[PDB]
Amino acid sequence: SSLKFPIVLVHGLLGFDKIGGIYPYFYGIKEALEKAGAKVYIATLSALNSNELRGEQLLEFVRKVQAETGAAKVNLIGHSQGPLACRYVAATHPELIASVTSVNGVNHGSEVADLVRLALTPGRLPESIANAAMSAFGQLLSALAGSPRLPQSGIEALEALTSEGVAAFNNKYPQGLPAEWGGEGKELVNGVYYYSWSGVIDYNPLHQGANNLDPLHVAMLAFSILFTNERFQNDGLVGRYSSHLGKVIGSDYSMDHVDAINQLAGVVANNTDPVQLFVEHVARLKSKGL
Repeated sequence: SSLKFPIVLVHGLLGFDKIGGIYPYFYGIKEALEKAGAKVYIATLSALNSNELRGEQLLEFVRKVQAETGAAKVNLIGHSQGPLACRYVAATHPELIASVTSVNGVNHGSEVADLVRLALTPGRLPESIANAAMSAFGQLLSALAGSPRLPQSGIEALEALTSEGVAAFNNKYPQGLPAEWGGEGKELVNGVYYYSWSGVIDYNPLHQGANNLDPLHVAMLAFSILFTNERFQNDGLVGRYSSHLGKVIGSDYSMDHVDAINQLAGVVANNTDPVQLFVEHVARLKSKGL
């Protein structure tokens, strides 16, 4: 092992243990992290909206890793909703956490989640816009499940991504958060290292098509248009500045939301190598004494 502490991967995307139905969440990432000389464990969590409850499940898994390895701490690496569970464990039990790495994390909420909830009230939004948010969401759910899913079967899980919901969490566990919109947070807080990286897409509907992409990436293109604040800087589910946590290694990579975890099945829709970012991060953690 090149690292002093093991790595625990934390998934968190609308309650899916695996993408497409069979494909592992962090596709080809565990094998790559191990190839860099690191011990990797995949956290098993339940589809909950409470990051405190999901965090407790993560806390249990971490203590099981420590029992098997004999290590004092672990390096937390989470995706999307994942980092929120990581931030909880680091806040309540910093003595067990060496570092918290956020990958396209929903650290300040999702503008997509704020839009879809408004489509439940007939009249709150223009009918065309409301149907567009529900249609794209249904396309996302179907791709993630690998089978036809109605958007109403994923609304509850999407509620956990709202700006109001995350803001309540942030006010209770603000460790590592930026002091200003677009800025960075402290790299080292209470003996815990905080890192983050994310991506944005360069998609113009008037010049770029979407007939050669998997429906999983197509949904990202549709939602990126429906962004209100970070309209020209998001990965399809979370804006660039919304994903900042601790030291921002880079939040403007060429990745959509599912590109960050090498989906679908290694077939990314953009230019940035997702796996290499994880590999290079191993060297970063190693040089920090982690």
